[PDB]
Amino acid sequence: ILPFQYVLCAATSPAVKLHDETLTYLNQGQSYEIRMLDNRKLGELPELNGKLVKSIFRVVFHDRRLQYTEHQQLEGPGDRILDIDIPMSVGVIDPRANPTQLNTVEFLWDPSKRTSVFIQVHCISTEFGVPFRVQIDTFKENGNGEYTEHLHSASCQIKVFKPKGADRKQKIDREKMEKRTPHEKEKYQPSYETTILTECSPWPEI
Repeated sequence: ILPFQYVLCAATSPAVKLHDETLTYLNQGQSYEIRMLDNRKLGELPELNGKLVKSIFRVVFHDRRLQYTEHQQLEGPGDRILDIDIPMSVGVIDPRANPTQLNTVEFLWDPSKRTSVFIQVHCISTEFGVPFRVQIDTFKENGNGEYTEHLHSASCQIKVFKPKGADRKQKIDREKMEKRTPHEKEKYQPSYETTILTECSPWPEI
């Protein structure tokens, strides 16, 4: 099935319709926890038992046409769009920030062990209010240390604000929903206290 689950520890907006993708507001530069979980039932991928996997994280534009045309705005002194807060992280092995892709980081982890990566996002949605996508692609190696066999990809939709802006936008969403009729409130999903990433197409290259 789906061998892993990734949980971004930030609440979703309460102003999204029932069956639409979640939207999560983040503050620029704030460390956010992403829990890396084994989602396998008994028996799946025993080759993973006792080995590590590699996850590659990207922050890209959520709209596909905007990503197709403006991807280089996020890719690239010392000005990164995505970074790993290594001192706060747990179970994060050999973390690396790609010096040529300022919106990409990677690390190894053991799905049998507690694993929480903390990330900071430094691009702001209004410097282009466009949504971004946090995407994770996860790989195994086959005995030569090359983590190149794709296992799983998932992603979530975010907007990033200058700090406190995410709290402000979440408050505006709450106060907008409070004004709506009962019959219209029913058409929206509640805010969830974490953001569970959902399966997506693999990134077209490793």
